[PDB]
Amino acid sequence: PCGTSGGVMIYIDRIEVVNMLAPYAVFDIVRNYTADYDKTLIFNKIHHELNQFCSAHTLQEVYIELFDQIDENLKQALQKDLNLMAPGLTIQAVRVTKPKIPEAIRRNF
Amino acid sequence: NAVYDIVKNYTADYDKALIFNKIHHELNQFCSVHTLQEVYIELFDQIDE
Amino acid sequence: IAAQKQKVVEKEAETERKKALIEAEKVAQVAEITYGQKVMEKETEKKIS
Amino acid sequence: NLKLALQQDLTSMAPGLVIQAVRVTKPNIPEAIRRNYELMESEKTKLL
Amino acid sequence: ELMEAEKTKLLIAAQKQKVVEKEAETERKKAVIEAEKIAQVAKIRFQQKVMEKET
Amino acid sequence: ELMEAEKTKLLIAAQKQKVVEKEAETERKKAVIEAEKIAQVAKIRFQQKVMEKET
Ligand SMILES: *[C@@H]1O[C@H](CO)[C@@H](O)[C@H](O)[C@H]1NC(C)=O
Ligand SMILES: *[C@@H]1O[C@H](CO)[C@@H](O)[C@H](O)[C@H]1NC(C)=O
Ligand SMILES: *[C@@H]1O[C@H](CO)[C@@H](O)[C@H](O)[C@H]1NC(C)=O
Repeated sequence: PCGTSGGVMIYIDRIEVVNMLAPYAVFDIVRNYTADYDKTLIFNKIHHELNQFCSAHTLQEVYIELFDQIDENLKQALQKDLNLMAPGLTIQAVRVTKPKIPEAIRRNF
Repeated sequence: NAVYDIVKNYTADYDKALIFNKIHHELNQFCSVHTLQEVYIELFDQIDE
Repeated sequence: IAAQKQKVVEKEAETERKKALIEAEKVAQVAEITYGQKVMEKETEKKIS
Repeated sequence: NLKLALQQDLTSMAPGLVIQAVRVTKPNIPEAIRRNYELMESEKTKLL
Repeated sequence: ELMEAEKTKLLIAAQKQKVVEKEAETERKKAVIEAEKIAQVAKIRFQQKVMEKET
Repeated sequence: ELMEAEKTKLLIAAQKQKVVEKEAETERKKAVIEAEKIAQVAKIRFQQKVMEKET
């Protein structure tokens, strides 16, 4: 889900993340966060980061205008935390599908 | 020559994650900037490029 | 509840005010065009006389 | 703010237990209020 | 609950006013175009009248 | 019992006083806005009248 600044909810159907960690950081990564570091570090924060990004933008900006930048903003948000907390793991890319909008708004468009 | 490096960096099924997982995102990014008329009629021949 | 219905009513009244102003300006411009036409008609009437 | 409050409470009572992060989902606003929010957005597109 | 409904109803009107303004402006433009049509038709009619009086 | 019911009825009236005062104030504000609208519309109309008289 993503609650836009207009007070309406739009559900982004699929948010994919492509990541990779340097070999030398494997020991430390598994020591710190086990083998589930992906779920511990990326895909649990995804929804909160998306909500934070959406709360400052309207339905138009997220759905149409700033869709070119949703992925870049989310990738930067994830990498900012990962760099400091778990060095070695990097987010090579992020991908997002077009958000779903209510029927009434879709009809007007 | 680059086959060895490509298969090393990414599994044999590289093409999926390298092209066909990004196709939809790139197309959505392209469409977000162009109106329906441009994509459907006018700018259609430029979608490939 | 009344303290907020007050603001709602104020906003609706302001909207009505803006609509009325737009209508008045429309009438003004239409009248300007009509009176230019009247002047032209009067000139032609002078020529006819 | 919630993380700050929890950490401030813990720092003295139970030193050594650090609260790294906090996350929250968006609240569930009532149906009547939610309907108005949708109506607002419907007007933003009626202008177009 | 109603007190909170009024807070959002204020926001709906802020956009409904823009919608009303746009509709009124469209009506104004239509009326102006009609007035110009009438003016040009009158011009043609009056040239015809001048020719009529010469004949 | 009715004697004690009347004692509380006094407080309900005390609150209804403020409620009706707020409603009347809202009506006053609405009427003032309408009067301002009429004034501005009349101003535009009379500028139009001056132009018409010049023509
Ligand atoms: C593991 O945790 C330690 C202690 O917090 C930190 O210094 C180190 O950078 C971490 N390493 C990785 C790979 O997460
Ligand atoms: C594989 O990844 C390395 C990382 O340094 C890069 O330099 C190299 O060009 C890549 N080779 C491929 C993709 O064939
Ligand atoms: C345990 O309680 C004592 C007594 O208040 C306190 O001094 C100490 O810091 C506490 N330690 C932890 C780990 O909570």
